[PDB]
Amino acid sequence: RISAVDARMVRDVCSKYIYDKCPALAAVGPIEQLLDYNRIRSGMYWI
Amino acid sequence: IHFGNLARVRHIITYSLSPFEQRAIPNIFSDALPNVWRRFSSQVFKVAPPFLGAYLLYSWGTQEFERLKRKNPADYENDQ
Repeated sequence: RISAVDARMVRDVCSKYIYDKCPALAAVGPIEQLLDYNRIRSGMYWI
Repeated sequence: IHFGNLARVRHIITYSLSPFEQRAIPNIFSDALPNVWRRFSSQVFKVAPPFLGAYLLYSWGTQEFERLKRKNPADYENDQ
């Protein structure tokens, strides 16, 4: 099953589950610098 | 580097949902419009007054000016 995977396969599978999805985020501590779900959401697309 | 040197904040949790999991303009009636009224109400008496008081002054002076153009018969009741 592992020798079956090729780059092309990885891209299609990650795109399938990662690309343009709205993620869940958990931040704890002195997190002031990390910000805006919006900004983080937009990090879900474009190379 | 303006984010991170702002202020000392402790013990505050915030929860928010991706824009795609929620409505853009929720509770237009139940919540929205009521507040719109609430706010209108709150201010109406601080703002409106001086504006209305100006309107009068406008209307008064505006007409009184016209009145000063019309003639007064009491100037000719003997001009025969």
